[PDB]
Amino acid sequence: PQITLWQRPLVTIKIGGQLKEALLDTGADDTVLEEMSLPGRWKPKMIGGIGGFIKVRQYDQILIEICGHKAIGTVLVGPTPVNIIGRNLLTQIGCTLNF
Amino acid sequence: PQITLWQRPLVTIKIGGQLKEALLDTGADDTVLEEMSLPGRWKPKMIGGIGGFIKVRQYDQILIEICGHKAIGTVLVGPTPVNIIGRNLLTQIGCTLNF
Ligand SMILES: CC(C)(C)NC(=O)[C@@H]1CN(Cc2cccnc2)CCN1C[C@@H](O)C[C@@H](Cc1ccccc1)C(=O)N[C@H]1c2ccccc2C[C@H]1O
Repeated sequence: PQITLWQRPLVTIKIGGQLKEALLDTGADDTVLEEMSLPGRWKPKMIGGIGGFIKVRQYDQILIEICGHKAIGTVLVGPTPVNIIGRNLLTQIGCTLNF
Repeated sequence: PQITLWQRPLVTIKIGGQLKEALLDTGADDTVLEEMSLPGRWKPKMIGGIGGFIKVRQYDQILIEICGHKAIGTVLVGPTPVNIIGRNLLTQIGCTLNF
């Protein structure tokens, strides 16, 4: 499919049964999801953005179904206002920027 | 061109007779360049991302060439680590996500 950028590119993702909405973010290196409990050992990582840095929990090798496509990757969890699907997961679904 | 997300999607922009790198960001509503001098008056604007909000200077009708494609729109100048090209300008150059 082809997603245009007039509005925010939000797609439905299935994170362990739960269907949430997420933003396809090309400027985001990592994927960051809202504060929730994921199975596994986590590592505190500090990531910075526009405002400043935030403290997140880094979970390795988690699977997320981004718009009907199974993708595996590292998922950071922390105080974010919107679920962000970064480059790490995006590449798995073979997403491209065309213009 | 068809850009893949294996690396940071950086392009060369020409703004004010000068070349500089910019990250093509689909998760960004606005185009935020780093602290630089621009002609014209500005207005106060407050945008927020991960880790809070910041104060940026909004300038309007700025000519900017993103990888050979001209675009004239609003540019925000603020304390950002990387020049960010947001949806506002991505739509002028006809940029789209595909997969
Ligand atoms: C991995 C992580 C998620 C931390 N990446 C980012 O946040 C990067 C950081 N770099 C910075 C960096 C930091 C350290 C090293 N290298 C680079 C600058 C670019 N952001 C990418 C943005 O796409 C993130 C989004 C998140 C968001 C979307 C909608 C609403 C709230 C938050 C973002 O910040 N978007 C906002 C946005 C962005 C610009 C202008 C206006 C707006 C409003 C909004 O669209």
